[PDB]
Amino acid sequence: NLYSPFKPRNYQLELALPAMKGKNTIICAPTGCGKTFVSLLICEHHLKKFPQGQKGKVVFFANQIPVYEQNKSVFSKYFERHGYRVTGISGATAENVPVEQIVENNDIIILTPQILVNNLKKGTIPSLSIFTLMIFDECHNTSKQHPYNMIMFNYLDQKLGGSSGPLPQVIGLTASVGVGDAKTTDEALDYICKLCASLDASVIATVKHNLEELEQVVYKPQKFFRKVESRISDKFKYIIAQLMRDTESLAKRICKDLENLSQIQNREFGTQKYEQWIVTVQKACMVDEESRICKALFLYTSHLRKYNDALIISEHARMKDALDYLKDFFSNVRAAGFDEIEQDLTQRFEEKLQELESVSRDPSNENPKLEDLCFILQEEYHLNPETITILFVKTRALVDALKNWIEGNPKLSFLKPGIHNILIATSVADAQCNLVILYEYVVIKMRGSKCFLLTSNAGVIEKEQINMYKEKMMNDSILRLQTWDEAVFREKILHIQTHEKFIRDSQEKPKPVPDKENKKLLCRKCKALACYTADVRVIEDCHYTVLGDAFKECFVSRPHPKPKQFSSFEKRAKIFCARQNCSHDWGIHVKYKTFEIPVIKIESFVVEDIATGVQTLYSKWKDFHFEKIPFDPA
RNA sequence: GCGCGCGCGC
RNA sequence: GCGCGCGCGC
Ligand SMILES: [Zn+2]
Repeated sequence: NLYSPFKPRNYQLELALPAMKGKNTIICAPTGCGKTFVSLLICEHHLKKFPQGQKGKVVFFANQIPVYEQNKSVFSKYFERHGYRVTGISGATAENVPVEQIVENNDIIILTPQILVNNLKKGTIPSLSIFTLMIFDECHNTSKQHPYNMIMFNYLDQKLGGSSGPLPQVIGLTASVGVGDAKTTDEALDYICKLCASLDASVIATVKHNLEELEQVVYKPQKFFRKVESRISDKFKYIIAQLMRDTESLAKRICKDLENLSQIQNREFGTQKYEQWIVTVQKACMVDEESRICKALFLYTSHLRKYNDALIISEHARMKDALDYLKDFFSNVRAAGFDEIEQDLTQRFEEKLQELESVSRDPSNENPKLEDLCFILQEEYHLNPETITILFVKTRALVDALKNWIEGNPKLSFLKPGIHNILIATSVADAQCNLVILYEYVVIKMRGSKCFLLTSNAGVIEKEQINMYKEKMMNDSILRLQTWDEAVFREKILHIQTHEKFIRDSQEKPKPVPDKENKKLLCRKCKALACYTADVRVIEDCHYTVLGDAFKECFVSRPHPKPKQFSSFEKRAKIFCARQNCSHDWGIHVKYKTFEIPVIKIESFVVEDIATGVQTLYSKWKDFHFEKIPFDPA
């Protein structure tokens, strides 16, 4: 892909120009236009421009590991013939290697930003002056408390409170600078100017002179929005909902306080949030004596899940599909395993089968949205018949529902659906597709194409039109500030930077006063006493452990199938409340400096005042202001 | 374990 | 800000 002798399009040269002039630039161009190659050009010119005797140093920031890897590879291959030493550092590297010496012995360093934040903090890397060029990938993240913005806080602290050493050139790559919570074009302009100030950029580089050349290869689908209406009378949903109430009551019979077993609140039937609730409930009940209870509970939650699925299918396909799904499920349950609970469940289902059948086959309960879909399909194909279509639905079951519905629609006899001899690809998640339809879907980021958005929800339409308006404000604002003289703009930016810096330095949180009184840490679920706060030690300023052998007998440990390591310790296992019927998630168990020690999260605990009985809940240790004692190998 | 960003609700 | 959820990082 990015590995063949790339020959530049004119727009890439145009984009590369201001950066090669030494200007701090935000390069803004669509996804897949070759901003990476542009960055290669800029890096090449930058390194090559130094007179013999001098040498530059370039750091490229990547936010995700895959990007880190792919650009490490690309950069390593591109500057092969040049002789430049190319390396990279990620959380998989450090802390295994001495970073300062790596940065010193290399010319092109690909980094995840948090590495650099860490090494600026610890002072291992003293100044950003060892770099002559910085490249930020996805530079629009340079805002708020993002690592990019921290690095740039270091940069700007060096620039404003002036400091002897030279600052590197800063380059940013993005496809959209964003507008934040802008409602007016002026607020958009202010936001964009703020982003430019955060990156110390004086130029926004967009394609202007070679726009035609760009648009000729950019996926810009014709956006179509179609608001559809849903059924007024749905008795199917009423019935299934009653079944689900029955099942949840049955579940509460074997698990009181099921209502406080998950943190997900105000669940509703036939939603993805309910699905998530099922997931968390099954999670918070892993399958001695408690395992039986959890197995029963598992059966109940499984059936609830099937019911939820069916409700969704009924919402977006036809009742027949939902009932068919349910019938396959219950047939399968009847087949491979007869249990008391299960047979009871299928039995409670079969007492409702006939009424469900009647509501299903009722032609007044048919789904109006499918008519709209059908008509869109007809209209699009009865024009261009060699049309290949991709259709996005929101569940795996809705795929099969839609497919069955298509293959059984006389008005759609010309279609051959698939999940070359396939006209329609129906799917859930993932350019050469000339027809895209988002049939009630939850995202179009990836030679005459259009995109349809079918939904019964008006808020989705609203959201989309809002997004488009924001796009327009963004582009207009960018043109506007591109008109300005660079010096005026630099003055403005400078004083924005001064303002922001002052705000940062002033709004430092005043150091908190700790209540040095000893308090109780109880299990949040079962309320059993886990420990006391005086046995608690802070590790690496952000992590919390408990001392003593007394605590070792208060938690059981289950081995982590994903033993990942960080720049501090290795997550070996997870820990739980040792009461053999609670088993609440308490945190993890780590290997830290050859020590095998527990690390706990305050969100799994209640803080009780000993003298009283006053309890308090904390989600973050940072908000729990008690006497925080440092850890010590003793 | 902690940190960062986004979405939804109040 | 709080709650919930998703995504990413050390
Ligand atoms: Zn417990």
